[PDB]
Amino acid sequence: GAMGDILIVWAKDVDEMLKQVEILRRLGAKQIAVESSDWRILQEALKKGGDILIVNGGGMTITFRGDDLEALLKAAIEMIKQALKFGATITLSLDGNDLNINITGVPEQVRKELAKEAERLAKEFGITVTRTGGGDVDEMLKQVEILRRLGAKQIAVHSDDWRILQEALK
Amino acid sequence: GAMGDILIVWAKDVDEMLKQVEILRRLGAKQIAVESSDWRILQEALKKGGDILIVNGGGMTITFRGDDLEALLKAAIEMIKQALKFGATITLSLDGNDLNINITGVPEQVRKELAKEAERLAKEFGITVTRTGGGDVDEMLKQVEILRRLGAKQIAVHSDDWRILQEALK
Ligand SMILES: [Cl-]
Ligand SMILES: [Cu+2]
Ligand SMILES: [Cu+2]
Repeated sequence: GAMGDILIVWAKDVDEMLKQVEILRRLGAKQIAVESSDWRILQEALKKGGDILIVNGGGMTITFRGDDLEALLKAAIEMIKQALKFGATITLSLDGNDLNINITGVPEQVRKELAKEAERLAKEFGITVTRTGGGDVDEMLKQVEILRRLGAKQIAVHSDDWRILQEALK
Repeated sequence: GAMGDILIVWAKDVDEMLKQVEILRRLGAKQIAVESSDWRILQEALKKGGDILIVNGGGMTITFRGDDLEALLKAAIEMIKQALKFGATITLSLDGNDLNINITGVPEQVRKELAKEAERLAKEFGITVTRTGGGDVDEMLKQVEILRRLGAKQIAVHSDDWRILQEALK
């Protein structure tokens, strides 16, 4: 189309992903890339006729959930300050009663510290937290091969994520 | 490669972009996509042999600059709270004495309010701010055609950005 060739959907939920893909198809979108740290969401994207995927190998998505948005933001702000100081790239969105934080470009030890801090902050502000991705390099290699077997034609990785993984491989 | 086909570089500076592309090429990367709200950075990415670009049509990159990181973070935190409340997707990184904020998925009026607030916060915390992108839909259509003329093969748009632009077109 006149504005570009590919639309990028950041998918945090399988049903929201399918709803978004459908809305874009009705608006005349022809190629939809799906980005998610959840391997099942990426597998579902392929099943629905997508073939461009953005994967998260060494990073993770932290999802804070709760009815008080100001509590979600206080928890998120602490994660943001720490993640940025460690040299992370962070993507944030509000999704209903959820605040989603994608974190890339930090080594395994730092990822572990940020995961622990997410748990601590969740308790402190009386909210819940779920973590997706941040598996080892071996699991990433396996899941990428599975996406390829299921018909992925183009797999993209954030360069900071890829650099950390290549250092972990060495 | 074993981890994927494409690496995504978020480029905020033309020299940093070229340095990153070179580091990845030396690590054995074969396809590098460049994402930036700066049309000249994307043109430079093509000149260096790239052909995959991620553009920002209706959104913008806000860059806070200053020697006190705690001042940069206070300004960024206010932008984050407001942007998220407006339904924005936000990407953040630290780059030397710079804090970069990519904002997508808000209409023109909201973008204008966030730009004004960035200026106000910069003054309040004794730091500087620069804005990139957030031009009208006509300028986006023109610059995408120019990228295509200069040899872009795949142009990607964030789905939230694209939805806002299609609403602006209508
Ligand atoms: Cl992306
Ligand atoms: Cu991303
Ligand atoms: Cu992006």
